Amino acid sequence: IRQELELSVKKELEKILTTASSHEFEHTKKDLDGFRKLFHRFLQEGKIQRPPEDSIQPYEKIKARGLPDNISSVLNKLVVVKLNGGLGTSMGCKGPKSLIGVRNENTFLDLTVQQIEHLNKTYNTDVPLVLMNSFNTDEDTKKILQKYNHCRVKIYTFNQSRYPRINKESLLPVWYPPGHGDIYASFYNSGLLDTFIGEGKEYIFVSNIDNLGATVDLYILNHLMNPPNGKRCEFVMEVTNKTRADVKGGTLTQYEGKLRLVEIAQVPKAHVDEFKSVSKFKIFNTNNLWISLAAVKRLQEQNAIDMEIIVNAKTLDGGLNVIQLETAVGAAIKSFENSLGINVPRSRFLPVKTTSDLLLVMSNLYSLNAGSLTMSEKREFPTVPLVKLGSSFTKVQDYLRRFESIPDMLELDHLTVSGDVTFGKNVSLKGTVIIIANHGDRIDIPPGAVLENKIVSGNLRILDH
Amino acid sequence: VMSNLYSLNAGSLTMSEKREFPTVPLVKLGSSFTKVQDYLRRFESIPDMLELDHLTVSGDVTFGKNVSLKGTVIIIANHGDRIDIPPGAVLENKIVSGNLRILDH
Amino acid sequence: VMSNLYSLNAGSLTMSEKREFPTVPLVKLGSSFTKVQDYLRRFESIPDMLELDHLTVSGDVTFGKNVSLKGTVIIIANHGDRIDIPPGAVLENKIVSGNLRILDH
Amino acid sequence: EVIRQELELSVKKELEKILTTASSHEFEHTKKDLDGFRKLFHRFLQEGKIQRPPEDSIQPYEKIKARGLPDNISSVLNKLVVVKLNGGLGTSMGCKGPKSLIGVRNENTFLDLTVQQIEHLNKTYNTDVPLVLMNSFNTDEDTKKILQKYNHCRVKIYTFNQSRYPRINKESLLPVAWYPPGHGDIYASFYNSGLLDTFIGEGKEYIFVSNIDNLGATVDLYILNHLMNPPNGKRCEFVMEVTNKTRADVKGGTLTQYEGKLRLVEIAQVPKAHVDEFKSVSKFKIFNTNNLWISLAAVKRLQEQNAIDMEIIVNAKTLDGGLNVIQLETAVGAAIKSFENSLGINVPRSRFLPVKTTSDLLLVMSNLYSLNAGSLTMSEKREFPTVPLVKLGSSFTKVQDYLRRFESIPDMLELDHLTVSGDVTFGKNVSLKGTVIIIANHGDRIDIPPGAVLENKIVSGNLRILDH
Amino acid sequence: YPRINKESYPPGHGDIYASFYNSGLLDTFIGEGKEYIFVSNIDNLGATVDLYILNHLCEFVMEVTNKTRADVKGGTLTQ
Repeated sequence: IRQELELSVKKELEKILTTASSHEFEHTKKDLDGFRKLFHRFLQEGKIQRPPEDSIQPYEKIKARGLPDNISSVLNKLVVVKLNGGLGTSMGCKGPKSLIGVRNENTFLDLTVQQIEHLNKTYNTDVPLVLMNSFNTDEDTKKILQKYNHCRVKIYTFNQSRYPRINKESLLPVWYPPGHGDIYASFYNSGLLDTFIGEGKEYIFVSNIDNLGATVDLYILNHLMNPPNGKRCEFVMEVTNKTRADVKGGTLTQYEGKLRLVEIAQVPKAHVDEFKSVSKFKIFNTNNLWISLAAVKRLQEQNAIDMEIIVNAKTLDGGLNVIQLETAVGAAIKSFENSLGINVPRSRFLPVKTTSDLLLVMSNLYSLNAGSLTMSEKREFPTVPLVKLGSSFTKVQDYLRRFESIPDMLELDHLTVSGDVTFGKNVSLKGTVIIIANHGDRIDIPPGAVLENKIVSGNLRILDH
Repeated sequence: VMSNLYSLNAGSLTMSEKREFPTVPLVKLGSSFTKVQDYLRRFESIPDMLELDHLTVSGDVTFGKNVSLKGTVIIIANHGDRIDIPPGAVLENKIVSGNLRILDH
Repeated sequence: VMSNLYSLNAGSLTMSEKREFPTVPLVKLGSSFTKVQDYLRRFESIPDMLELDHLTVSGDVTFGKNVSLKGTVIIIANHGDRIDIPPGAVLENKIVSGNLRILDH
Repeated sequence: EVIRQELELSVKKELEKILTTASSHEFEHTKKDLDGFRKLFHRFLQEGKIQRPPEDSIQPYEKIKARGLPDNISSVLNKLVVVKLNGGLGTSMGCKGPKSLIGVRNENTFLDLTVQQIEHLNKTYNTDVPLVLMNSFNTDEDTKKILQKYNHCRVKIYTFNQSRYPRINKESLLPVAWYPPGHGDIYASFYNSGLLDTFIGEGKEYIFVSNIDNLGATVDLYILNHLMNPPNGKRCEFVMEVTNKTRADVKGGTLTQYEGKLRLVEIAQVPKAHVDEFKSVSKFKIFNTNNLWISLAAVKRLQEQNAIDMEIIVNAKTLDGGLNVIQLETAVGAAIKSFENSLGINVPRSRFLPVKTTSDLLLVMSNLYSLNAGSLTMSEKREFPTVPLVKLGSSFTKVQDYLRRFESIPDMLELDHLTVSGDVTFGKNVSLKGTVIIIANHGDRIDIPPGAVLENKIVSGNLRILDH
Repeated sequence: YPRINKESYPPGHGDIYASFYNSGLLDTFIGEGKEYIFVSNIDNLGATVDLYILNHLCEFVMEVTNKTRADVKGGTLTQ
């Protein structure tokens, strides 16, 4: 009854494979039996660990001298991979998320190739750029790439797998992309892996296009491609402290020799409260990572890269309760040897997840400097101001319409607006600002208004002629 | 007559340039603006004019510092309610209706 | 200061456990809350705040017994308006706004 | 032991400084008063679970009525004294003077009725029962003026004054304006008014201590027949009508058996945690009516000993511009623990119908009850036995308001619920049936139109009516 | 102190060295052995006695704290 009601479900994928695309046939069974070799792993499935004050170094101690001298020439040994599998329908946009207007109006993609173009065109180098796109976002990114020829950046795409949706009640498949842990199998399988080690590289730098702080940092790179004394490095993990902001995720703790990614989903009912402070785990997953290429080829030839089957449930919308088997990228520091990440200023982690983060980023809070943006002084204190824009502000095209200009912020500390609220040009939000319209009513804030520490409420309408 | 629509020079005041069109701006103010001491209190700084064509205010209204008015600006707040206009607001050819009170910190 | 955000230990008081992040979470209370007499009219039953982040109340707002406030909590009643929070209600990151009259018997 | 003998005699020397300012003749009972305080205070300094009451000590009334009626003659009434407790102003209802003088029906006042009763007795029994009122400095001169009108009437009528104690200070623990120490001050002030010795020597033996709220409290021949000529011999002494608990009167007083005899227990002397078991879970179906039958003989015996044991009821109260002030009062019923051979009898709710709010008045002046020569009783053709429940909002609280909101007190035989809130008016001949909720929001009015039949409806809105 | 009009109340908290000597209780305290005076405010509920500050007990000490967005103006100690 354990593998006996699995052998009947392996016969069902043979009823599907038969419906192949004649040519598109060798890449389908590659997936399906990677999914089967995962379904097997699905049905089966300390504490002793104390993470060391040794491995997880501070950013400040590596930033202190510091800069490489020759030549470099250390850049020609790194490949920049960015994950581009996310649709942007939570912002309310058709197709890829990296296709969303982030500033002026450089999209999410543009702001990286702009970072890279700046790099090659100031260091004589040629750092390539690899996007990992799912089956939702590959159609639509390829089209939108013709506009980067004659940009000094070599761009390559590749596809994640396409696994079947499995029923929580039925356990019978009728399509989804296996998280981002799929990187390794589909990177090796693309052919790009053997290409880059093959042209002199040895290090990958995986990040998300969501994370706008996720820049190519040198002082970290100097710690890899030509390290400080000792062997290594096979796999670095950028890691931040915890804000109240993101309470849950899981942390990097030292489990019997090597360091592990440890999830909340993984831990027994008895210790769900022990994780997340008392902050003996001031440790958080950036999802910024460097990697040894040479190492990935050795370990994905052995299949020595075992990862935890992250199980997602969901019935949405008018279907039935279904499970997706997924794996994570950090879920594999336990499988790389001598593997040790670092603590990183939040400075380097500003993911743009909702329309509220757009306002934050695309305002005079950040200065843009050829792709990369950072918190331009003067700005009194280093704290990132809180923004809670309404439900009347989610869908991007709405958000854009509500703001006839993206207003002054450099001295705001908190803003929350809800209801049909709508702004003028050259508005100034200083301090704490609360603008609330209740169901029906409307507040249009007039052009040039300077709301300093103030509570705007009631219904005020402004027409033209 | 105390806007920047006139300038003062040794006792007499006359309608300075730049006021590009000879027009005298027509200004109706509400019954809530009649007592001078009330009128002073409601305008936390006399507002910018110069480009002003028509200005008509009735109802409990308040202006903040550095309000700039230009064109025709109609502000009406019905019986009972108040309209506070935010420091720095710049109104060109608008009707304001409804009601907000802005409250501190 | 008289919330469960502090602990009374030998007269002198101190931020208690397990306030995860040792940051004093600022609050901000309406015009109708400034008078110590009206401050105890409105509460008597100082709320739960071990997991408060930001609390802001304005208007005619009164509280029940044993209210939990958790995160960002905004309570706004406009002029001519009142909001009475039910005893024991838990507010976690919520915007409460309008008109709640909780009359008795 | 050290500071307490000193902060008692600080108040001893303190109330000496008050006395010296006493009018020449107000000295007598005013010297005796603050000596009663000295007593209460010295008791205030000093300060189970064994509680659970037997099935033989609280008797169901139905058993007793089926005994039943004293045959002779009876004229067993010339052994009885009716004390009504009058102390208590009607400001809670929003009125001048004594609650005892509010218009209850037709329109007789609260007193108008209990003399109306005590009259119907004597008249149909060729006897003479005395009615004795116990009022205080608040309620006194103002009721004595109005007694003029009960002449030509067949009831001898007596008053006396409850004592009058100084409000102590919460912080200070020091006197200061004055207050009546709660109804429990009946024994000390009865004895001392002399009426107690006056009566005992006229051959009376029992007081029937009730309330002038309680329209339900009526003199009952059957409970009488059990006190004079009491079965088997015994021959007690204290008998305290008691009723069944509704959720309505949850947090009230209950008898238990503490160490031999019965005892009262108010929610106040209850250990913090055990409050949850007390009064629900029930478990204690028994609740205090405050209708008491007591032996004169025994009061005399016990007062001259200082034996009547009542717990101290401590009252914070600070109204209006005044500071925070303890006000020590005693209960009537708490006396039981000190009397002999005590027993509670369990009574129809019918006998406990106290009128404490304007909502109550509505009910009791309806077509729901019937006024039958001084006593009133709920009546057929009201077919379902229960009493209807009525909330009238803060718009109806002051008596004058209430009377002016109703052009005519409406039809209510078939009403189960009624809850009205805020600005509402009723026309003449309204008829309410079942569950009628009428609710109007801050600053709206509802005029309910004359002739209206609201049968089982929620009514919201803003509607005023107008004229010629 | 006397209130003069600008055409033609206390003396603040500063007046304490002048009215500590005023009561004379100044020469009272030093004669019994006392060497230090911990002056705080009554508003400040954090204003407790620190035995780690008494271990560094100079002629005059002022407790200080970094500026926050919260407290816009105030005194700043420079040399």
